[PDB]
Amino acid sequence: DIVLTQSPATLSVTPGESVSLSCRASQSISNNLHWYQQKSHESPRLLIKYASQSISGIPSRFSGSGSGTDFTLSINSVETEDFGMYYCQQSNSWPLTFGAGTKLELKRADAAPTVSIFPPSSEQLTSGGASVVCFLNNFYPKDINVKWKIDGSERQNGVLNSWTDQDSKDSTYSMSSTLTLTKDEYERHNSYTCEATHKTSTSPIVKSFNRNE
Amino acid sequence: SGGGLVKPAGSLKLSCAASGFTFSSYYMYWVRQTPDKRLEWVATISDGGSYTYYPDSVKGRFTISRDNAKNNLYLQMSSLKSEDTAMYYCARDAMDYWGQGTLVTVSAAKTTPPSVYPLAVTLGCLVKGYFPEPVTVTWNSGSLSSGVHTFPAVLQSDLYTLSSSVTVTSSTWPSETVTCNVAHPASSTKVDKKIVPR
Repeated sequence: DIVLTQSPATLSVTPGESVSLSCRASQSISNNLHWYQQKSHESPRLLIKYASQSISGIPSRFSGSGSGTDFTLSINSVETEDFGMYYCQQSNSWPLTFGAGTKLELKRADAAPTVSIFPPSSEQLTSGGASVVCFLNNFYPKDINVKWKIDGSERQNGVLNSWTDQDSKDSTYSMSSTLTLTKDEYERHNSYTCEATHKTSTSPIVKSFNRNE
Repeated sequence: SGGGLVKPAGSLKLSCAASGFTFSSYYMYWVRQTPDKRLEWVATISDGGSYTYYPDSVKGRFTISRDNAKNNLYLQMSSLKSEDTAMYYCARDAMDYWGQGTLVTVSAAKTTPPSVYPLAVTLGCLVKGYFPEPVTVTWNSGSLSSGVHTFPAVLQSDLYTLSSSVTVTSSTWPSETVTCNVAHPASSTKVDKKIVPR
C-alpha cells in the first residue's frame, strides 16, 4: 500500500487568492496521480488526470503539476464555487489508494458567537433524564472553546458536542454542546454554566441558570 | 440503488444504471466513501467482464459483475462487516463518476423512534435516542426556514441524538405558535412539538 499524505487538512482562503494543495506519495508513483473535487452533497468530480492533464471543460484556473513524489494542484485565484474537498488518488500500485483530502474553506471577518443555554424540558425530566443544552451560534474562527460549570466547578464528563459546516450564506460556524445527567443527578446542583472562549474576545462568554430560579 | 440498513453478516446487491455512453467500451469501478469522508476503492471490472480486481479489504466477500446488454453494474456484498458502512458509487474509467451514491449501513442496532423535547430569541429542539439516522426537522412546516441550525447527529451509544435551533424575532414568539417538525421515515414517525413559554 502507498499512502498519500495531502496537506494541509484545511485551508482558509479568501475569494481571489491563489492556492497550492499538496499530495505526496510514499513512493515513486510517477505521473499516475489524479485530483478530484467534492462539494457538499455531491459525488466526486475528476479535475485532473495523470498529474497535469486537466479534463476538458474544467476552468483554466485549475492546473496540476508533479512527478515521482510531490504533486501540486494549484488554483490561481479561487472562485466562490471552488470551496469543497480535494482528493488525490494514484494508479500504479496494488490497492488503488486515495488521500484523506483537503477542505478548502472561505475566509471571512471574525464573527462573535451568540450563546444560549436551555435547561431540561419537563417532558424529558418525567422520563428521568435531564439534558442541558447549549447553542454557540454563527461565529467564524471555527476554533471555539466550550466549558461546562456545575455550581462553579468544571465538568468534563458527559459533554457531547456537534458542529456544523460553514454556512452557505454568511460563512459562519455553529455548534451545540450537550451535558447529559440523570434527573437525580441534575436535581442535586443549582446553577449550570455554559462558558465559551473565542478569538473575538479576551474574556469568555458565559450563560447560566439555576435550577430553582 | 440496493442500499439500506443491514445487520452484520448480511448480504446485499447494489446496482448501477448507466446511460449516456457505451457501457461496454468502459471499465467500471465501485468506490465507497465512509462517514468520516474517507474514499476507498472497492472493486474494478474489465470492459467485457473477464477480469476482476479487489483490495484485501473485501476480497472474497464482494463480487463485481455486469450486464453489457441491460447496461447494469452490480456489487454483491456478502458477510457484511460494520466497516462496510458507507456511500457507494460507481464510475467509468482515473475514475470518472456519474453515480449519485447509495448509502449502505451495517449495524446490529434496531430501528427505534425518537423522542422530541421542546427547548424554550432562540428556541430549539431535541431529538433523542433514534436509530436509523435519517431524520428531518423543519419549523412550522418549513414556512420558518432561516435562523435554523440543525446540528449533525452524534451517536450516543446505540442511538442518535441531535439538536435544531431557530432564531426568530422576540415580538413574534409567545404571540405566534412556533413548532418543531420531526419526521423519522425509518419507522413512519412524525411528531410536532409546540415550543411553549415558561
